[PDB]
Amino acid sequence: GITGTWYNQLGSTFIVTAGADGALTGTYESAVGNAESRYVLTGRYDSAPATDGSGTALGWTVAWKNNYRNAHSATTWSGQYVGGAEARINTQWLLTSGTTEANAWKSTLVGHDTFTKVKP
Amino acid sequence: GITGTWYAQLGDTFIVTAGADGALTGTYEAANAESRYVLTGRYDSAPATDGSGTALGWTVAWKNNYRNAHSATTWSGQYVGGAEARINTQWLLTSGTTEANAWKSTLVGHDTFTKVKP
Amino acid sequence: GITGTWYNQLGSTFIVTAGADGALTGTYESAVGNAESRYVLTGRYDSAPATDGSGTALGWTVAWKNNYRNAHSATTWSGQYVGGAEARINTQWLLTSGTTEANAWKSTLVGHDTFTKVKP
Amino acid sequence: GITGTWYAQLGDTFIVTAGADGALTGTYEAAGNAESRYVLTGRYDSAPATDGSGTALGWTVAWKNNYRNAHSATTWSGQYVGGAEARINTQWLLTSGTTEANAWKSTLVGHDTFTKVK
Ligand SMILES: O=C(CCCC[C@@H]1SC[C@@H]2NC(=O)N[C@@H]21)NNc1c(-c2ccc(S(=O)(=O)N3CCOCC3)cc2)cccc1-c1ccc(S(=O)(=O)N2CCOCC2)cc1
Ligand SMILES: O=C(CCCC[C@@H]1SC[C@@H]2NC(=O)N[C@@H]21)NNc1c(-c2ccc(S(=O)(=O)N3CCOCC3)cc2)cccc1-c1ccc(S(=O)(=O)N2CCOCC2)cc1
Repeated sequence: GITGTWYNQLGSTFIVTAGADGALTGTYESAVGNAESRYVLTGRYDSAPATDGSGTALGWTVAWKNNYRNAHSATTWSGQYVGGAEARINTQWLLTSGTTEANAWKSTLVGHDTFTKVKP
Repeated sequence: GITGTWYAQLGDTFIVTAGADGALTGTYEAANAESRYVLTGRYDSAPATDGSGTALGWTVAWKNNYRNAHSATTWSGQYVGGAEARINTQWLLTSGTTEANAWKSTLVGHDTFTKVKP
Repeated sequence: GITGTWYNQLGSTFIVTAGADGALTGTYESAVGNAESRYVLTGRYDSAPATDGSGTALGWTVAWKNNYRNAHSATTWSGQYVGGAEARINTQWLLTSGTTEANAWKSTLVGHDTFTKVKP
Repeated sequence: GITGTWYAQLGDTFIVTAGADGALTGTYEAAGNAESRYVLTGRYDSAPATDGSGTALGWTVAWKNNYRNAHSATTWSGQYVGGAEARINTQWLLTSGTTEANAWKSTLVGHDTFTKVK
């Protein structure tokens, strides 16, 4: 039930396909949705989750380069998918920017996004 | 110079292919086939040319043909080239949990990789 | 506006006093609030925040030892206070357990708590 | 063994008193001029496990003193390991006061190891 279009609290969108082999592929974009704001995503998920009501673990990465813009950074999301009527993906993320060695200490931001299949 | 074999302080190994397009693809070895896992990620395939590192990230879901930990790790970091190339990362390891345990679902840490085995 | 009794989304309670010198002192407890579940906190906050509508930075620590229990761990919350008739403290936290060197890699949990002055 | 002067890899220094009760109190210096010194306060486990495990601890610095105000605070969470080469291994979170619109980028994360050796 991971496959589909998800929306987070910031208005960002990501469309993902979950493969039988554990692959996650798709696109991550802004609320705008313009070509300039769409980025490739790739990740993995647990294709054989526990049958005890636990969430499904997964992660993905977006490097913030496309054919229009380059922010010289990449975000990874790590979290879990919870299925059902109100399916959700709860994540924490790390956004690392390319930096000089001198600035490396301030290279990585941390936050949390929750995605639903519904747009507020 | 990202493509190749990388070793962490713990002795984890991963071998990765960096596609011209920004793709990272390879395997992560937790130390044997039993301990080999698929990894995929992304990197900046056009980094700044000012001495800045190259941003990247990847994910491993800890399931293979032998074991399933019902968890996934993502590493976020940057590649620094040179005579002593390195990948400096921080990571998030999320386990699949019940809702009641979701507060303790995620570990955080850091890994530095080099192309030299210790 | 930081001084007072706050509740997060787990039901945990923390009572804090914010001193003029930037000190945070008080107690962190469970929803029940019995003696066995109360722990000392101490932290710091920006006693002269920006006057541009920005939050107030702060942080605090609880070591999970009191005179009843000892978890051999400590949590730090890093976040900001946002004033309002609906004031809130948005935080991320790190919970580190004492470990052997072998297990140090899995010593630290990360998460996020939001506190309000109303029970959930 | 926590009480003393500690040095990070970046050359930050901090001087801390560990109270019998679990209190950490002291100062954190960036550069060691007055302009660069800040108050720290935290907590540590004053009755650690006696099984080779580290001692859990954490502390906070709000980056305001009589000279500068960065409108931010860092918390370090980690553990003390004693010995001939005592160390404090930490991860940290640095949160800046921000507008709501920028709150998503309010927090940096990283890691610091401290030793009592300059
Ligand atoms: O790194 C970024 C933003 C990308 C990270 C979004 C994060 S990932 C986790 C969190 N969850 C989300 O969904 N969004 C956020 N900086 N912005 C630049 C971009 C860029 C702009 C828009 C988009 S988007 O597709 O419309 N979308 C926005 C909403 O979030 C999802 C993505 C994507 C990328 C491209 C090039 C450059 C930048 C950039 C970065 C920093 C600065 S700056 O403010 O630091 N600047 C002024 C100060 O001096 C230095 C330069 C300026 C431009
Ligand atoms: O240590 C904890 C959790 C304390 C941190 C709460 C976190 S701080 C961030 C987050 N925000 C919150 O408001 N609460 C959570 N509880 N358990 C205690 C233990 C203990 C810990 C682990 C295990 S175990 O994992 O099961 N283990 C044995 C079995 O094999 C696997 C390993 C066992 C025991 C030891 C001593 C004390 C505690 C404890 C319990 C409750 C509280 S509380 O009632 O004061 N309260 C819990 C929930 O709200 C926060 C405080 C505080 C400490």
